[PDB]
Amino acid sequence: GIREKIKLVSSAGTGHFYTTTKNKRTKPEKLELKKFDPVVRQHVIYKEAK
Amino acid sequence: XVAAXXYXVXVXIXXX
Amino acid sequence: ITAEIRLSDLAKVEGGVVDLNTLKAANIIGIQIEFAKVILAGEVTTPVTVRGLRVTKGARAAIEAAGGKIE
Amino acid sequence: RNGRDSEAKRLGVKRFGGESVLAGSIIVRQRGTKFHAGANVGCGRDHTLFAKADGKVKFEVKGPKNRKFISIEAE
Amino acid sequence: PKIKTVRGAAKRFKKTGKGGFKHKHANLRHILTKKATKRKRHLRPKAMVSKGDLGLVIACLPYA
RNA sequence: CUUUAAUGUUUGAUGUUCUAACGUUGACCCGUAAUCCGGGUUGCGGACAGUGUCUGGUGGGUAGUUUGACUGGGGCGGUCUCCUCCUAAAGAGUAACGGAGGAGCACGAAGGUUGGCUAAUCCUGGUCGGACAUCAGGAGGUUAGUGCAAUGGCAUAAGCCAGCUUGACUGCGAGCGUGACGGCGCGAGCAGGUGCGAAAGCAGGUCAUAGUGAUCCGGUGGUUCUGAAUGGAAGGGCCAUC
RNA sequence: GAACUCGCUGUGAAGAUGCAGUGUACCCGCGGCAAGACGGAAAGACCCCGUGAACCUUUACUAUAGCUUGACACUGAACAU
RNA sequence: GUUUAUUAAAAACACAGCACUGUGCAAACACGAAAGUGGACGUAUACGGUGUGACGCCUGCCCGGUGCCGGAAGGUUAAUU
RNA sequence: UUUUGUAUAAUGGGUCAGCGACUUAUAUUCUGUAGCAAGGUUAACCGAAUAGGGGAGCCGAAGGGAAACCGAGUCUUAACU
Ligand SMILES: [Mg+2]
Ligand SMILES: [Mg+2]
Ligand SMILES: [Mg+2]
Ligand SMILES: [Mg+2]
Ligand SMILES: [Mg+2]
Ligand SMILES: [Mg+2]
Ligand SMILES: [Mg+2]
Ligand SMILES: [Mg+2]
Ligand SMILES: [Mg+2]
Ligand SMILES: [Mg+2]
Ligand SMILES: [Mg+2]
Ligand SMILES: [Mg+2]
Ligand SMILES: [Mg+2]
Ligand SMILES: [Mg+2]
Ligand SMILES: [Mg+2]
Ligand SMILES: [Mg+2]
Ligand SMILES: [Mg+2]
Ligand SMILES: [Mg+2]
Ligand SMILES: [Mg+2]
Repeated sequence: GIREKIKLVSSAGTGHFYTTTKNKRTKPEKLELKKFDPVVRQHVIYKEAK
Repeated sequence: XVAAXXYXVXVXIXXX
Repeated sequence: ITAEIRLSDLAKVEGGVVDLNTLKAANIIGIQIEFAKVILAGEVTTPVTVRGLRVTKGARAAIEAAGGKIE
Repeated sequence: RNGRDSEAKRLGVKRFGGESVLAGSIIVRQRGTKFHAGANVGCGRDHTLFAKADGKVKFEVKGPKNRKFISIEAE
Repeated sequence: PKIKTVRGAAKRFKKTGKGGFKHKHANLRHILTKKATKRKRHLRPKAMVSKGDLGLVIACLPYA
């Protein structure tokens, strides 16, 4: 256990989201990555650990 | 097991 | 309530005008059918006037080549 | 305290020397790189060797290590 | 009397032009984060019923 | 409005009193030459008690059922899914309550790429400092290391550092491997967008093989695809996910 | 089931009147005895099995009669607070 | 004294006596969708249930568990609104 | 008959005669055969009744897609070598 499932939501206004896992105890900061958004068809910033 | 536990309390068939 | 009509059926209406009512009268579709579409199946060799029916691109060419009109 | 075993993984050589293969055909499934990739042969993430062109399978030993290499001679 | 259709089967199989049956792939309802995108992408399209299973499907769907 | 006192008051509660509902298995009268029943008169209770509908608790009093399989008989004990090795007879596969061990994760870096680098152990000398901390030289040669079992691998390192980063991308996929099937696995290349590098190039997670659960029924977001007279909506479908 | 129904040693679905080898034995009654015909009688009652049955138990599960709680109805009038 | 009519007559059951507990009479309790009936034409020196079992000497410690009896402050909690 | 395996001391039959177990209805698929053929065929019903009438229907001649929809194509995708 320990690792929790989170969602990475797109910052392009689309609802597209990626799913991953995170260790909340060790890393409390929010994961922020640049990923491809298929709706707008460009690489944008994806944020959130929820 | 061959024929135990009692049969007719001893008489075999009896009746029924 | 949707049906498809072959080019072969166009000549069976008896009248030259192909409508929803005329197709029903010729026992081609059915009383409850409300929408119909003519497709490229078979061939049409007689001028016919198709009214109020969707027609495929292929069927349109065939009907017009035979001398018909799609209203 | 015993009695446990895993499922067999069907590893091994699938196409032997001289066999005509099509691009993409798996030649050998292996755990480690017992056989290494040569000309027109690729190595997968699990070290599976596969053909990148049509032709015949060729086994050879090369190098100062005399290691085994599989190549596809385009025919 | 008339044969009755197995209703559950009728919601899972659809007959094709040459007489086969198409169906949706399993393993794409939940528990999806751990699955790879490649794996999930290949499960999305519809597939045909295998030869060994056709007999069972045909029995369940007499009016297909 | 500030801030509040009454009074009236939908009502609420509690107490007291009352009689007219209702109770009487108190007395008397009549039907009636009848310890049933009914009517009448009177006393005692009295809006309680009791009964209907709804509702929480209790309920072997009664009822319907369930209570696994393997197994050198059955029970007891052990076992049931997945990974590694041996048995396994030099392709694959191959049994037993045969012999031995592990897993039900971890990681936003422990992933990508560019540049660089190379162990264990021993000997000799050297402050504290000794069997072993740290430094210098030599021998040696991977006996070391690998996030975790075992096996196969690994120097062009797959092992160890540093810079920049998000390819742990989206749509697809020639062709193969392996399963009775459900499935699972490997994959060049193509389109879009991206990182690293001067560039050729490399990148669709991690040295590889365990780290997992069908369908149903629901939940959340997106999408008019559908929308039972019509316009909407509810519900359904499709895509992502729990 | 049908019989022209001996012993022994072996063999054999593993304890033979019937198979092999061998020994013995004229044909047929009557009175007696029970060693064998795995003798007769009852589709083993022990044991296991069947996703069999019935009764019984309980803090197994799900119900439920009964008992009990409140709300509303049958159900009204004063007055004080 | 009683008992497994038909393999068990006993150390089993009953018993006088003892104790606990319920019950104020339209009694508790039982049979009954109910009316009613038994208890009883009885009334706590009575009636029901449970356990023990003439008589003699006696019957110790534990109320945490489970049940029963009592308590009410608070917590939690149904229909309803 | 049942079995890996029965002269088996494994099951069943004292004997004879008579009776005694894969059927029927309606759907669906395949094969043979007959009619007609891009068509084939009617049901109830009517009827001088196995004729004739009745084409309501059903199956086939087009598929793809969850669907709107498109159509010898269509779905997938922003678009497909
Ligand atoms: Mg018609
Ligand atoms: Mg879904
Ligand atoms: Mg019971
Ligand atoms: Mg068992
Ligand atoms: Mg082998
Ligand atoms: Mg071999
Ligand atoms: Mg003898
Ligand atoms: Mg004699
Ligand atoms: Mg016998
Ligand atoms: Mg038996
Ligand atoms: Mg006596
Ligand atoms: Mg007796
Ligand atoms: Mg006796
Ligand atoms: Mg006693
Ligand atoms: Mg046997
Ligand atoms: Mg024999
Ligand atoms: Mg016999
Ligand atoms: Mg015999
Ligand atoms: Mg017999």
